[PDB]
Amino acid sequence: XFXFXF
Amino acid sequence: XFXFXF
Amino acid sequence: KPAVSVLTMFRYAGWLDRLYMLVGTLAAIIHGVALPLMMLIFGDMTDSFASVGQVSKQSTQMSEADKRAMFAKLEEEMTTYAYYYTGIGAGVLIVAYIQVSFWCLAAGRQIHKIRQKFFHAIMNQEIGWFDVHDVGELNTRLTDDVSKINEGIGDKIGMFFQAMATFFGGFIIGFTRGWKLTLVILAISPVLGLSAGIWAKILSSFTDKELHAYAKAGAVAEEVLAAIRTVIAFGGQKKELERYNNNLEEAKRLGIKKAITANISMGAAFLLIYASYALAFWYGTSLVISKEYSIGQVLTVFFSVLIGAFSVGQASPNIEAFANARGAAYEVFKIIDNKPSIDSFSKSGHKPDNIQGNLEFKNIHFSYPSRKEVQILKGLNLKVKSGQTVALVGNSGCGKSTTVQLMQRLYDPLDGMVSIDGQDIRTINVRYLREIIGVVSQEPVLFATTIAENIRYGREDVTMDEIEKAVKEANAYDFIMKLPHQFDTLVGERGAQLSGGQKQRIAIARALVRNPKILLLDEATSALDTESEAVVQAALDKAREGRTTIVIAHRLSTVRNADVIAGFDGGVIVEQGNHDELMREKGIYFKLVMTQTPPASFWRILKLNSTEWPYFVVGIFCAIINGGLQPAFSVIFSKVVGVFTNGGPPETQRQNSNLFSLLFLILGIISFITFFLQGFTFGKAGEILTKRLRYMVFKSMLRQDVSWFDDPKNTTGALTTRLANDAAQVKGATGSRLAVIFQNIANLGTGIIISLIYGWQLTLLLLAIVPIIAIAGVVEMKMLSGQALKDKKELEGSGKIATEAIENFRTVVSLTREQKFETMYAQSLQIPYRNAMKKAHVFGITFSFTQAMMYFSYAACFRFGAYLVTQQLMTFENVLLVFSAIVFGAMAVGQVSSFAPDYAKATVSASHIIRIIEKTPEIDSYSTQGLKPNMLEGNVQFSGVVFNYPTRPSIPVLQGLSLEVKKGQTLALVGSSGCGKSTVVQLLERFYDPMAGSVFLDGKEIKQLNVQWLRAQLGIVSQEPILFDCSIAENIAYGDNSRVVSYEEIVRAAKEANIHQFIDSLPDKYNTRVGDKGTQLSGGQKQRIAIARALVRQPHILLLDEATSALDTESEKVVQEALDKAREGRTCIVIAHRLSTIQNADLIVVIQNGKVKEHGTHQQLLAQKGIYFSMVSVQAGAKRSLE
Repeated sequence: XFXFXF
Repeated sequence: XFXFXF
Repeated sequence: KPAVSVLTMFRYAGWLDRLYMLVGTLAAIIHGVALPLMMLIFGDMTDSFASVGQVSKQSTQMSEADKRAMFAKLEEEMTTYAYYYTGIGAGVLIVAYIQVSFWCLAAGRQIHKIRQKFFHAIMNQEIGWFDVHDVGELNTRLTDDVSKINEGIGDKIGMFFQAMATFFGGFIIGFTRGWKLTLVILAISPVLGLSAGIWAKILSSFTDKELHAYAKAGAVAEEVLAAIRTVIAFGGQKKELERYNNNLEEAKRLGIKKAITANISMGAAFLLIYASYALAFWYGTSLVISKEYSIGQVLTVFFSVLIGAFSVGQASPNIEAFANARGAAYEVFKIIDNKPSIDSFSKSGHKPDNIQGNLEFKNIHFSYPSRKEVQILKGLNLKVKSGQTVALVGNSGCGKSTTVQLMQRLYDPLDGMVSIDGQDIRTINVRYLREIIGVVSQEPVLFATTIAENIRYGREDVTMDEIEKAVKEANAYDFIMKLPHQFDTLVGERGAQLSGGQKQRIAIARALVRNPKILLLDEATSALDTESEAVVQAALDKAREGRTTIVIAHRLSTVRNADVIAGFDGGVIVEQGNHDELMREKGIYFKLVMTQTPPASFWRILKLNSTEWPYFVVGIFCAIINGGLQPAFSVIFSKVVGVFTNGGPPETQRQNSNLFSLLFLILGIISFITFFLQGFTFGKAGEILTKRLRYMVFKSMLRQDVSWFDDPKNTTGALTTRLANDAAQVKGATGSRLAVIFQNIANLGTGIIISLIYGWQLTLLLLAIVPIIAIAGVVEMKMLSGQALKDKKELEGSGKIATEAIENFRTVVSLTREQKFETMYAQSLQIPYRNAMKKAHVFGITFSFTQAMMYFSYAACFRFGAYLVTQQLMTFENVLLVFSAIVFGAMAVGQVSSFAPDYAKATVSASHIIRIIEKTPEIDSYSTQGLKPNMLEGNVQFSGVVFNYPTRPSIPVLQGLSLEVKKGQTLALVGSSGCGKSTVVQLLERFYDPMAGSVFLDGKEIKQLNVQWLRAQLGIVSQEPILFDCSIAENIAYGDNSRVVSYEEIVRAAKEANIHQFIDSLPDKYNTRVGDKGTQLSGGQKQRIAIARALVRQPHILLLDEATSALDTESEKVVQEALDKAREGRTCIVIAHRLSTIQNADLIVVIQNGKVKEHGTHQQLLAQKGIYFSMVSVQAGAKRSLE
């Protein structure tokens, strides 16, 4: 969700 | 609301 | 730069405001703390699945037994956690609303007061204060700076404290859950901050460089499009296009270089982020294997600290917001705190009754606030008796008006005193003083509202009866009554523009309603038509007789009846007395008496860059691979924690976490290759078409004829701007944005495929939630702009009445009724105020709704992820994967909404750029058609020509003009005035085709002739020749294109033009640069060069257009010598304004109203007695007179 993928 | 800031 | 104390800025906030701010910032800090607590629980969830994940896989013996304890633990735990999340949601909802609403309320409430107080302060200023300041800047300062202050004290503070709270809270939780990972996550922070710095330093430097490249081409473009007629005449279009093309050729190279570097930088930054991010997590795992940290704790501290870290970067902008606001508030408050000497909003001083109006000026020295530079009034003495009327007269300096200026106490005198009746003027109240004095000014002004209201600006309390009597006593009743709407008719700058005398009469009526004891008339009769002057003079005389009066004007018709006349010299009063006395005095008065006796949305735009089939497929394939690479970052992170949660026997774990953490980076490095690619392919593709477009735009701009360049709609600047912008804009739409969109749809697509195939209905659920919060996010921004636009429209009205008030201010102070504009301004503001109250109500709801929806969504996530899904054989590791994948698909989709306006702007900009190309002229220089005659000898036939300029089809320049000139003889052209003389030269160049009639040269009609070949045979020389920046030899070689001119040839031409004195004298000689870049020359040299390029072409027709126009002394002589030597071997048409130099001409032709009036040799026109004789006599009388 930050900036990779979570 | 995950990990950046939302 | 100057700032304001934090406390003084808020001085208008009290009671409820401070309360709102307190509860607001409180709720803000709560809202802030809320998020990192969310990540705290998230570690507790992992621990729950971790405890069961280990034990579930640790059995490998019993099955059913694991269906009891595990499911119960998950039951209670997941229910607890879900309950908590649901708990957080309501909290963030409430506190969000409280925060934004309260802060916006406070902001509005304050800014209202700021505006009112500020305008009041503006109005309260003395005139001396205005004299030194720009009103426009002041009004714009009002409207803009108050808005800055608004932005400063607004919800931005709440956001700031909230961010600081997430910062502290995040680092608090981070530290308390453990020190090591936090310090390790702090260890990377300098490395990240540096990578962002390299990101910044490159932009500031290269953005300037990018502007510099087009400034070199733009110079060519500008000088060319400025020289358009010259380049058209000499037909050097291909050359200019070539130069511009070369400059573009350089520009694109610089562009692709910048693209390469930028892409490399971005890629490297992304790599560092990937590397550090993965590294910290690897260390995390290394700490979990040691059983030093729980697997969930790692996540908690990790995310909490990174949150806390970014919070700073997210916080910083709100500092600058509050910072700017103080700076803006400084100059604003400066005027509000400023207390003047004069006031006039004050209630103080005496208000005398039964004023007889005995006025005296005693020893008054004064200067306006130009101060020591000039002192206009040196001493003074004047009296005017009660009921009398004094008239002031003077030659210049307008010291006359100064008395009227001082009598209103607009300024206090330097030394001396103005005394109304017995009392000093300064002892009596200002407002009352202004009210007992009526004023009529040279230029009258009418505020925009009904006539009655303008008459009502004399006194607020009045009835239409008094208005009627007032205008009737001013004899303005008739003229206005004849007008429609009666008293309700409109006046102002906009609409119903009336005669000056009428406006003056209305002004006198307005002044007459004031029923003043004192009357001041300054040049009210002056600057007006003589007929209405008497009409208004009647009023002016009727306005007196109840009053004492001081009158000033240039009209000595109105002075005679004055009781006393007063002359001034150098600020010194000299002559005073009745008319006969002053005429007997034979002084200044007598002296003056004797002296005066379109959208375009197409893939057509893309069809142009279809020139490159490759460079796109590469970027899209690469960006789709990147789009397929993006969710892979999630799949690992899922299985990293997934396998670690699903681990079972520990022995195999530490070996796997090393295989993922490796791979975790492997997708990173490969991201460098793909990111750099899709940026580079799209970049290089961007710079090339920018060359193609601008090359195609510029080219077609040289196709258009003079008709299009004369248009007021198209000017050099506007053309260069239109040239730069559109080409700059289309690049953005075909550029990175598209690649990112494809990357994001590919991202969400691969993500949703994986998520959908893994989670059954786990993903289908999210896909119900996510598009809603995204769309809920977009609709919020729509309401924000809607309320923004509507608010701009309402304050636009209040700022309009403000501009009206402070622009005409020197008048309103004279009429007082500033309180009127105060009240009107307030009433104008009242509507935006109630609007700002609703704004806070809305801003809070839309914000809290979008926050709550994201927290509630996060509840439904793990709730469905747990329970129904986890009670089934479906697993946690997949849940964690799906959330990641989907939510990132969403955050990637957000960039679709963010990038929306670029295409629109680029569409509007791509609209013009196709139209400009597809537009065709009447006369195109490019056509290869036309005769190209073989015969050298030129004649010229003008027959019955009628011409009106396309720009001004009202007054015709040429009507039925008819000329003829044989070869090798000069045609002199004389005219009363106008472009008629030049229009011949313009038409022979065929800049225009005439409305009716026709023109021939060899007997062929030029209309059917080849334009280029036609223009190639002409020797045009203008008034002020423009020379492009380049070697003078290149300026001379410009005379002949399609072929390179020889040195000895431009030498011969330079010899024929007598410029050789200069060229051999210069250090660089023929290589010297001219055009103001490298050298400066006077008009003579420039003209001689123009002659050189004219006759290097070896034309059969020389055209000299007022060549000697700007010139002097011997320069005219030598240039005329050159021009004279230039002709006599060729056909020629000379319109020059020196008729002494036309005395030798084969044919002289007098133009009249477009028709040839007189024509013949000099001695024939001289034998005749008529226009030409007068033309010659008048200017010939000058040379004889100069002796």
